[PDB]
Amino acid sequence: TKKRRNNGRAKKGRGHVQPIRCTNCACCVPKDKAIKKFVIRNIVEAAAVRDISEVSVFDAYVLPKLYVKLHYCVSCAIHSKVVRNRSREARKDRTPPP
Amino acid sequence: QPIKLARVTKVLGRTGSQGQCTQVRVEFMDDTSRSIIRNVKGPVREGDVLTLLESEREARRL
Amino acid sequence: PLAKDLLHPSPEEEKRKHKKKRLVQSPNSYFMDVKCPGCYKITTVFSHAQTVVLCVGCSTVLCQPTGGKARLTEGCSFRRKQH
Amino acid sequence: MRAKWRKKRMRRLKRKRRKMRQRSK
Amino acid sequence: VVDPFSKKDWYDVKAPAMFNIRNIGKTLVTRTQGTKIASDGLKGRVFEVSLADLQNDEVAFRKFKLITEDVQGKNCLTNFHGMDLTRDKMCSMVKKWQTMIEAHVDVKTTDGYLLRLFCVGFTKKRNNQIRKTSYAQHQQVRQIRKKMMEIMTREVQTNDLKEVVNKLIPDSIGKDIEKACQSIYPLHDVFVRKVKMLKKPKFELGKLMELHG
Amino acid sequence: SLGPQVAEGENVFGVCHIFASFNDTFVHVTDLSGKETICRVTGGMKVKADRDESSPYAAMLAAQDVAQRCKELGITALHIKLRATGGNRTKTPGPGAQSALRALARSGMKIGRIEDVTPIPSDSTRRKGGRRGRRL
RNA sequence: CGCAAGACGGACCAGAGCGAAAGCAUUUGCCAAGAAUGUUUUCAUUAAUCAAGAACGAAAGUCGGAGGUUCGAAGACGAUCAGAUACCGUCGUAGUUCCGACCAUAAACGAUGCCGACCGGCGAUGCGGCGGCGUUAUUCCCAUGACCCGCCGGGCAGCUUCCGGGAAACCAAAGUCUUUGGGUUCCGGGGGGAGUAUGGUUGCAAAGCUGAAACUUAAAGGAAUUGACGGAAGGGCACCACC
Repeated sequence: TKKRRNNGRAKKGRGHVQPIRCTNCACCVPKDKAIKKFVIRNIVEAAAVRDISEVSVFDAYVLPKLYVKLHYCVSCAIHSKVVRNRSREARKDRTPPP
Repeated sequence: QPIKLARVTKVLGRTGSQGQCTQVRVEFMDDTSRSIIRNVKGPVREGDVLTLLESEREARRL
Repeated sequence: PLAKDLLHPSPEEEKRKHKKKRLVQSPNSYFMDVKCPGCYKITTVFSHAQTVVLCVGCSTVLCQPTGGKARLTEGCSFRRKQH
Repeated sequence: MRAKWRKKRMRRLKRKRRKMRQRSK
Repeated sequence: VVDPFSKKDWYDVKAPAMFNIRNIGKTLVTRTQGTKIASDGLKGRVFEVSLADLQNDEVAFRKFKLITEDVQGKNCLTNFHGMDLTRDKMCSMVKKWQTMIEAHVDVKTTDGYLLRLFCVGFTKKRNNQIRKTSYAQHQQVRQIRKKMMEIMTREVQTNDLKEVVNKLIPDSIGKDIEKACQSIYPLHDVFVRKVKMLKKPKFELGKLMELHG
Repeated sequence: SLGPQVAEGENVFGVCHIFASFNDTFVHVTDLSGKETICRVTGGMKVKADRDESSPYAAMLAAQDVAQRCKELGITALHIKLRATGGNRTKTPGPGAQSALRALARSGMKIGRIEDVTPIPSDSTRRKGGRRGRRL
């Protein structure tokens, strides 16, 4: 039976969207189909930044961040627990929780 | 290095694999404004002083 | 609702509809008298001009058209025909 | 049996059935 | 069996005198044993040194690329080769719900130092803009792009290799690109993001000694 | 092994290369240009167990050993250039990035400006794997 | 540090568009369309769907030319294994690439023919045109963008609802259907046998379209519900668990 209204993806008037590869595997999953994450993160997290301010020669130099747009295939997204199975009404919530 | 003696002001919860380590807010006896979050073994109550070995380490918050 | 006046609705409702979908099919266009600084006489210009209008004796250039309603030059003032 | 690999086994054998009709030409 | 660090000439590196901050950082050269010379083993170095170790005191996301070209002795006269932006800055800027516009102009300076300038510009979600999108049309982006090109053509032909690098550290190309493209789509996060060297001419020693004094 | 600068208030800059791949870790301190090198030590040169080459311990020994070797010449400060696996492969640094960078932050080997030198394809060629990829 | 190679066109990039579908994402140019729109210009039923008949049609495959950097059927080897001409790794042939022809098939799916009418609501958006305060933009005031309130036309989807339907899941279309007729094309008739046999036909071949029957069988199936189960996700309880 038709589980989702959109066919597990987000094209509705295309027919073909070029696939961007998986990151955990290398599965050829389509662009809209892929679970996409964009990481905005410090190059040293919280414990190392305590120290490196003393080794920084410059007057309170704020770190560069590290920018990774991840492309997950659906077998990889649920392996790493990025996404997750939801109840029949909870499925349709497109609201990303902070 | 200094060997510091940080007083427990709040117990923030219970952590560990088998649930034994106590996530604790320890206030330094030196400075009563500067504090860290520190994981502690053994039965800890509100109003005792640990013997820290260095304060470079700082326990993670959940 | 149930009882809507498709017989006798308001002008504020009829004029907020498509030119083809009103009580009676009547257009959204008009004729306006574009007067110029070159000569003094009057040319009756269609609103959605989609063409050029030229003055007498190469005095001035009146209109330069766009998609729907036409522009007029800073000076080319229009005086609208009612009939 | 997968409906794809049933279809492939029917094909390999159609290539064979044709070869046992080709020898009489 | 023996230490190959017996033969390292730590020559001090010069930034050109047309900038305030002099010091760069010291670089070993394998000493002149046999044939290969200290001038020979220094004239293939390209130095990644950022903005705030060349110009007095400004922003901290921009960098520059200087070569070695003249070896007098203990003063490495650096000539301008390239410019590249920090990719912490690059990746942070290019977010969703905007139109990134690149334009590359292969254009020749007065003296024969042919560069390749890379413009970059992003659409601003306006002050009272409620619409989530903030996209342009195609014939808005080409009009921006053709004028984005047209200003980088201006700040190469008009002036020398000197008064274009007093336009690489300021916004003295990118601001007129930001200003003169306000009338198409108001773009805000607008730089020129890279310079690349292609055709280095015959080295003039008489030229560079004014740039280093 | 002879630096000409006063030890009072002068700081000589260098560059480092923390190549944190997912099966190895390279700490590589070179000259400013990078065209001539000073010292380089890997996860394998320190530790003789193949599975934990990229580990944050075999990465800790890398920056400790260079700051043991680098101090014999007299480079004060290091510019950071963090490389990933790079190319069509994953752009994340390995488990030996935030340990090796932390390990020469325990030496006090002074820190210049920091950037990613991850060799990212602008528009990538085909990746090694397949249509269906790495099946497990 | 440069040199050569030819692939590919990130993030921007969307439940965004365009194209008959297939498909189409590097900037500058050129050739020829195309909808949507606006129109107090024309023509005056010229139309809708359509056996025969045709154009295009992912990929793989074939044939001849050029190029083979990445990739990877077949093949080789290392493990894992009882065994894996398997999953994993290392190479690697055709292939992947371009030109010239063939091929005419895909879960070519929206598993939903096409033109027309009618029947709820709303927030969005895309394009065009209109109307409506101000803000900034070239200030040198306007023409006008970038926003902004709405309106209208058509498209892409959305959200809600006892419109109504339906076996249900669901769907403003799958609705207006025992209160059964707006038009028109294709097509289904229990499961297998079987897209098989055969003839006909196209193809260089692989194969395509057309396409049975004998015999066989009491089910095959659709949707949903409860349980059991999972080498599914998450939340608990216990010194017959652990610390």
